[PDB]
Amino acid sequence: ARLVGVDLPRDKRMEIALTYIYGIGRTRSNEILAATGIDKNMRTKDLTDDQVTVLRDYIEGNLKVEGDLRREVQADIRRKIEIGCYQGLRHRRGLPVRGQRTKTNARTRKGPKRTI
Amino acid sequence: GQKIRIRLKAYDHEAIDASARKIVETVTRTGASVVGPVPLPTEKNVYCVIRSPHKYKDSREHFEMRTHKRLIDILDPTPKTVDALMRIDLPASVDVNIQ
Amino acid sequence: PRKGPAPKRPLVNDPVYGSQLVTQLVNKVLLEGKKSLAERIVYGALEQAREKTGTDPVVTLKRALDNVKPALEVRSRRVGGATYQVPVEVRPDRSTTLALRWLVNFSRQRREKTMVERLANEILDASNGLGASVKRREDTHKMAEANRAFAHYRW
Amino acid sequence: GQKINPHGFRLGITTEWKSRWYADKQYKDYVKEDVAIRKLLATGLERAGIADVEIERTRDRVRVDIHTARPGIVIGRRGTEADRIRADLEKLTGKQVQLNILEVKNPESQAQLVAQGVAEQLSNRVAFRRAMRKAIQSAMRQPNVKGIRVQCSGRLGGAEMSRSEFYREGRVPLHTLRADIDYGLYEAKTTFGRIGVKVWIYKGDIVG
Amino acid sequence: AKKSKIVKNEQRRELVQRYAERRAELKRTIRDPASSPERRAAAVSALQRLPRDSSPVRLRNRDVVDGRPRGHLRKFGLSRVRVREMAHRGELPGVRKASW
Amino acid sequence: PIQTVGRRKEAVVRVRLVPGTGQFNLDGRTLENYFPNKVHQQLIKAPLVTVDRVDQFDIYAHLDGGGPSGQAGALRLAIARALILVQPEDRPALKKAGFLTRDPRAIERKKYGLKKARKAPQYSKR
Amino acid sequence: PRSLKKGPFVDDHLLKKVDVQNEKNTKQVIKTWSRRSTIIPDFIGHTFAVHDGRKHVPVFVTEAMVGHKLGEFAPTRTFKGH
RNA sequence: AUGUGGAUUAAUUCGAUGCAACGCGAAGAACCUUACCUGGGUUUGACAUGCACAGGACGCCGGCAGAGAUGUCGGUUCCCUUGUGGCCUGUGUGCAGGUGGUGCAUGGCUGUCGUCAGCUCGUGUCGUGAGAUGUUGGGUUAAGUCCCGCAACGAGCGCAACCCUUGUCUCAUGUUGCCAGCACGUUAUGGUGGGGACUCGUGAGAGACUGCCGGGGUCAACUCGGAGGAAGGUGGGGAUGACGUCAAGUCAUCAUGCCCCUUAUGUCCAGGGCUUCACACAUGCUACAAUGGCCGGUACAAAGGGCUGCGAUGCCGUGAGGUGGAGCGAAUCCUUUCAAAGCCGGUCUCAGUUCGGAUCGGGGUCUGCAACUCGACCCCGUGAAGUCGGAGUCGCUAGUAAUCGCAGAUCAGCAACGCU
RNA sequence: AGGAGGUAAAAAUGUUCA
Repeated sequence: ARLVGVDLPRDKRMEIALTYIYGIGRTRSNEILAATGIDKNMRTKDLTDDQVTVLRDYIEGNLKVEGDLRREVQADIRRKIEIGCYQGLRHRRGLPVRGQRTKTNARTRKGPKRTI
Repeated sequence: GQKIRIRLKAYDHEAIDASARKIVETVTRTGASVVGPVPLPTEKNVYCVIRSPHKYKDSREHFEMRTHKRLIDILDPTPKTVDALMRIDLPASVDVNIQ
Repeated sequence: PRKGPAPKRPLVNDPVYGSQLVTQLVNKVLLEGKKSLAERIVYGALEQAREKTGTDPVVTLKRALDNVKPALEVRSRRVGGATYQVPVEVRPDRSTTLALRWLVNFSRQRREKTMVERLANEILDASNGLGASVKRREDTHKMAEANRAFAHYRW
Repeated sequence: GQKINPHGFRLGITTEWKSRWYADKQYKDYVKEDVAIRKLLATGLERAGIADVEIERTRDRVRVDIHTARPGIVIGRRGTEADRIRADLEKLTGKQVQLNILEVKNPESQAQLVAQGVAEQLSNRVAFRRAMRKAIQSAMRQPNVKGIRVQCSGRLGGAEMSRSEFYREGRVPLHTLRADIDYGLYEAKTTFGRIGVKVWIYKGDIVG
Repeated sequence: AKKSKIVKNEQRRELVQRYAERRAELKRTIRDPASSPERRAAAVSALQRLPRDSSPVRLRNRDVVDGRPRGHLRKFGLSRVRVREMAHRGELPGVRKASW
Repeated sequence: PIQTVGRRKEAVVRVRLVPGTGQFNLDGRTLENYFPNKVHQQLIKAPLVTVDRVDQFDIYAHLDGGGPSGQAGALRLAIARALILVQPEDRPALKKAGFLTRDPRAIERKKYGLKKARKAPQYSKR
Repeated sequence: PRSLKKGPFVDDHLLKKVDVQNEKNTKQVIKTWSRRSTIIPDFIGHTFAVHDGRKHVPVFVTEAMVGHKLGEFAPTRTFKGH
């Protein structure tokens, strides 16, 4: 939201702190910290700067992160689907693309409720 | 020589016990030694059926096929005994397996 | 139970303290058949109370029970019009059960980030005569004494 | 309908199986050709007194022991009928077929046959009450029995409304297991549909 | 059930017995292993051109008595209804009421 | 020698009792590595405590089937039966304590229409 | 889905229909009934009229839709609202 | 998630509508199934069988067109003994065929009141009679169970019992199952020789019957308590559903009277739909967390399933899974030497969180001709609502509820969180 | 066996043939 290598993403362990990034979960955090030489049991308050630099350059060289990844997602949706594919029609109308009961419970896409 | 491992399967414990008794009687008549009709476990193939043809899932009938099993290891093999067990007749409700 | 009263199940005596009562507390703390965990919880809370006050934790527990257990209870009765609350004498076993239940539930309500901690502290401030369990007891007695007029139904 | 089949109730204690063989993987097609057999000789010679169709088979042979009241109708003059049905069963074979017939001693005491008779007699002209009473009389006069129950259900007397009427004599303890309660069922054909005739015959308890 | 449906299931059975000598199995055992040179074969086209009824994926298991698709039991070749009837009547060896 | 058996909720145990210290050989393990729960241990040692023969006998065993509590109850029964065989005159005390009674309780079978052998479905009137 | 080792699935009818259109360099519409046949990087320009449940549904293929199964471009159901 | 209503739809097949419909028929909707829609074909038909037919082929194998049905081509295309039986060929004729209608015409099957304990009959008696009595009364019982009385005497269906399973113990029994006592194993364990000791399996049998003791009670049923016993009083649970009701449900398992279609209301194929979605109901799963999440280690199960099926070690993958196929028709082998919750330790430290896992993007695997509609699973990423739920409402009396996982049927695959 | 009085507040209706 402000930084890729947020100097304090949140004061807590690294394995779980790096997951405060739109392209990092628990296993990416673990494999990152393994490829580096950084413990995972250590909080972010106890960081250094060189740690942040190696993390930043590793990430920028290996995998994707907030802005570029989110743009990849939205561009995937729009462009690669199209105006009028099936998954695109259902993205457009705000409904579950992957095959789901729309009859009863598609609320995560449809919204809270519009009872008539 | 080699002992042999006559395996008896059926759906009726008294019929299969009768078959095993007949078999031990045969091999003892023709002069062999047997460990006995060891009573193997019984298979219990259960099936749940809806009683009604259209509805009423909560009304079932449970049908079991209770397959009984004995095994007969006869020692001291002899072609006498082999032909004896070849020519002994047993009911269709009992399956024999020679090994 | 129309035919009659059922048998009260015989509780086993705890080996760590020798107490039907701590066994009862275990059975009330229990959830999902997690008896071993409930034993761990109760043992931990008792040993925490021991570390706190430097005495016998079963005795502290019995003191909390003495401060929490009610002698009176209002039982509803739908008399014509609105419902009438009727004070009645609580049996000893009923008082004990209510006390343990209130301890466990008010502990589950309160907040110390660990059932052991919050149970121990509830036991302790009830032993002193402060906690929400004793508050429940006192409110119960207040309600009964208010409704003592309707005691003459005595059913 | 609430009552279970008495046979299915007392299937391993009093009654026994009308198919006496064993199989593991040939069970399915065994059952297939068995039901085909029963359908065949239920459609063919219904005029005969077919009661039981006890089948056995051991890997090359099928015994088709049927039980009948009119062997003269089972087999033709020089057994030409028996040879014909042997032929079509040897088509629908378990690789060889043999068809020793059995004569029942008591068509009045056999539940399926009593129901067969009631079914044929009632449709043409006799009243269901007459038929039921006649069957009950014959059965109880037959000495082995201890009781009988008859139940005719359907458009009785060509009525516009289905009726289920039952008669009985003696004892018919269906909830009791140690009871040779022979059961029989038949769907009498009628110009106004079909009439279900059930028969229960308690011919005494059973030994252990 | 419908006689057309019953005989159609048996037709697909015959088709499977005909076109499954290896004409539907050599294909799949060619496609599975990693040494498959089928990049030049493309006999998946041949498998398409085969009848879809030649595949046992279309093979429905009807009852043999009446043709009921659903409620079928493989051990018997029968629907639940006929299993009930015949097990009561004593026509299914070993099958009796279970009570326990 | 002296062998007994115990059963409790489909948990079988075979007990070879011998004279020794209060040591256990529950399938090559001890009374704490097997049954670390003090309640289970109490349940095991209850008969020996009632007869006042703690530490008189070593107990080898072949716990098989069932879970911890079933196995513990089975072993309780088995050692009680062993104490009967080695000293019948302690029979009244153990019989009063209820260590000879094999608890016949078992899992009640699930039943059709229900969910849990007594848990019926949620019954709505509408 | 559709394991890579087995390769893409394209009904042979549509294949013999489109390969000739390629090698003769004509791009008349193809009346192919089956949908289900994954678009492959062979016919971006040619138009198909796949869904025959109830409508013609032409579809001009592009670069952007290769690999996608042709029926995604041919909605079978119809919903406009209440 | 699943089912339903309604609304959509070309179709969203049909049935089920309080209790007793709504994870129901569906114990397995991608095509099939499928009955529905659009379109393409077909018509004695997809299957039959009797009659006149002229043949030796019928038919199978391939090719081409077609979405396919199928059509059109080319191969290979009868025995029998002269009359043939079979096979088709058509002319058709009969007719088949209808998951087309009426479950208020029906059988069968089922539910349900209710496993409630009641419902009846003969004879006799009372009454003009419908009817009553019996079957009421006192007591007892889980019970119209039993006793004492009684114009009733009796009987029958139901109750109970006989059956299964579980619970204790004996006799036999040792295999593939067990391992006390011997040895061999030295890895990896009853693993192997061995042994019946123990268990276990499975055959038979004993056992619980108020049988015994004490007290109450008609001195009777029966009851309270105790002994002994594994169990004490229908031991626990199943199976078992009287006469009958609800013109309950099913003409869509089947069968079926009557009615209707017979170039179609049949039938083949393809596609699509049964999976829609502004919504509402219902049954469940997963949760909202610390009695917890994650990580590591470590234990204890039962029951069941497996032949064109289980599928092992080993190897490759992160992992679904691929490879290969040992060994097993299975007390052996496989389903890890089967668990999970659990126990120990570590970490998180009350946050929309390392909760929650939906939804969504990408990349895959497996099934199958084929996963767009419309499968499951895996991986990476995303990380929604949800802070224990208004009125109201449901289940449960003990190995129960609550929780944990396991297996099976259907089934290629699964939408199974369901059912058993 | 011998011996005062009580309380349930209100709480409606039911197309068809039957």
